[PDB]
Order: sequence, then C-alpha cells, then structure tokens
Amino acid sequence: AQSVPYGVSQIKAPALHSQGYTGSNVKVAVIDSGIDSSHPDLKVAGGASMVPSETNPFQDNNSHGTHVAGTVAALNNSIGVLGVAPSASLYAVKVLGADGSGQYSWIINGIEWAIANNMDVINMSLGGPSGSAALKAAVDKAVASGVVVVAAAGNEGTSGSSSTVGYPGKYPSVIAVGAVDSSNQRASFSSVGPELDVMAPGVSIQSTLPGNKYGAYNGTSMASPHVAGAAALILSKHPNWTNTQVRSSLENTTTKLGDSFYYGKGLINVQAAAQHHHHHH
Amino acid sequence: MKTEWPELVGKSVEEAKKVILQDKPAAQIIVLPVGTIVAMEYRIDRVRLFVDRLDNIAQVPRVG
Ligand SMILES: [Ca+2]
Ligand code: NA
Repeated sequence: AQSVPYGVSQIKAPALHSQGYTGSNVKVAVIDSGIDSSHPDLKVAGGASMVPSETNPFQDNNSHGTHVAGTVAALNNSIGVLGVAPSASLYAVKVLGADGSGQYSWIINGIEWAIANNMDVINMSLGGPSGSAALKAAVDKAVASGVVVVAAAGNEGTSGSSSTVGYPGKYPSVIAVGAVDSSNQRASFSSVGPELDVMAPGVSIQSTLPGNKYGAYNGTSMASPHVAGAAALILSKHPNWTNTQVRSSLENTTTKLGDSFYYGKGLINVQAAAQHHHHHH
Repeated sequence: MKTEWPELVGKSVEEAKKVILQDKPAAQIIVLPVGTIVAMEYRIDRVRLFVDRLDNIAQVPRVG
C-alpha cells in the first residue's frame, strides 16, 4: 500500500489530486545530485549531468536528489510514498557530486540546460553564502524565459537581525522556501530574513532513497520540492498561467504564520493557489 | 551544547578537526572548498569544514 507523507497533505495537494490534477505534462528539473532512475516509485523522463567526473545523471551517489525528486513527483500507485505532483515529467539535472557539493559553474550549466530544454519548473535544494553575477544572471534568465524557479532558503537559522538566506534563494527572481514542521512551527535551522518568501514542510519528510529505499530527511532542501511540486500542480490545472502568475498564486494564498522575517508569507496552500480568486486562509 | 565554532576561522583544517572531535567525537566531518554550493539537508551528526586554497578554515563551522 502507498502512504501519503504528512507534508503532501499539509500543503493540501490531495485537493488538487481529487480535482484530477497531478502535474501531467509539466516539466520539472531537479537540479541536484542526480535521481536514481531505477527506483520503482519514480519515473525519470530525462536529464543531463554537469559534473565532469560523474557523467550519469540517473545514478545518484549521494541520495539527496532522489529524496527531493520523490517529494516533487513520487508516483501514484500502490507502493512507497505519493509525491506532490505524481504525474510530472521529472528531469535529473546533476550538478552535485557524491559528496553533495558542486562548483558555481556546474549549477549555472544545469540552469542553462533547463532553459534550453523548456523546463516549466526548476527546483534547487542547494545553496551557498555568496552570490555571483553569473549565477544571478542564470536564474534571472530562466525566469525571464518563463520558468518558475524555487530554491531552499538555507539552514543557517538565526543571527540576530541579519538575513541568513543563502544564494540562489536570496535573489529576487527566485522563490526562497523555509522549513516548518507538522505543527507549522519554523524549524530551528531554517534561514531567516526579508528574502524568505514562503514556508513548506521540512522536518521528518519521508521520501524515496536510492536502491529502492525510503527514509525521513530534514532541511530546507525538503521544503523547496513541496513548492516546486505545488507549482507543477497549479500549471497542470492552469497550463497557460505564466511563472509570474504561479508565483503570485502561491504567495497570495499562504496560511500566514508568524512574523515575515521568520515565516515569510506563511505555509503554502496549493488548493487555494489553484483557484481563480486568491486570498490567505 | 556547542554547535558552532567561530573561534576556528583562520585556523588550519587539522586543528579544526581536532577541536571539533573533542567537542563532538561522533562528528562526520567533510572538508570542502569555500565558495562551493552544497545540498540543503540538515544532518545533526555532520560538520562541514569550508577551506581556502591554503587549507585554512574560511567560514564558521557549524553542525548541519
Ligand atoms: Ca507511490
Ligand atoms: Na528570492
């Protein structure tokens, strides 16, 4: 039997599934450590590797990209977990090696591949404390070209009044996603600042792991793919909505939580986002 | 419970490993070049050490 992880229910994805919308025909690039294409609870549609010494994007030697991919798009069947957008076309864009790290140029090459291959949504469960002009230009180019770009806010927690959101989440063109638990409390590691946009579940998130396994991970890495999956659900119900409209739909319908420095606009609600008229609940 | 080591910035990667393992003997330490991008999962057992091209600590080590 299949299980629905709590975070998929918490963002109200089952309301979209019951309407008949599951992310069909929406192309989502998971820009990450690869995706294990042999996992029976995932269907990988394509991809490419930007890691010079690891040329197969369908081999995930870290585990991280496979977990993130399952939150986006684990299949709707009688096994394992259910994803937020279980019919999405999932692309493995490998820019991190076995050790979970990548050079800025590898990340940029992945974003460029995503643009050239007409991805609808990019998820980046990755980041670092400094930007670069070249990175900003790549994310800005993707958004100018129509792509919804979602990234983890970072796991730096608080530092007084300072923002601790990392890049690329900290760029205005990118939706930066912080982590809450099942009670809607901010995770203590979740980055903070005026660049924090929305929150999603990021504590004890069950998803797919390589070699036909499942497990619970924590991080803003786990929160980001709930939002990327929600963007795929919204586009499946409204295929002509622009990235601008998908982003505003998510922002304008959150359930508001605390102060925006710590919670941004609050928890996403994909049911309210995918209606024509938007308001917060 | 110590979870960040700002006093280690500018020290050698060797001294940083020694000090972290005294405070957290089960730590899983990984050494990476400063200015790389990493996955955003949170692992309580892990301490990343970001070094400069001289192998000195270039960023405050913290658990995660
Ligand atoms: Ca399943
Ligand atoms: Na942003």
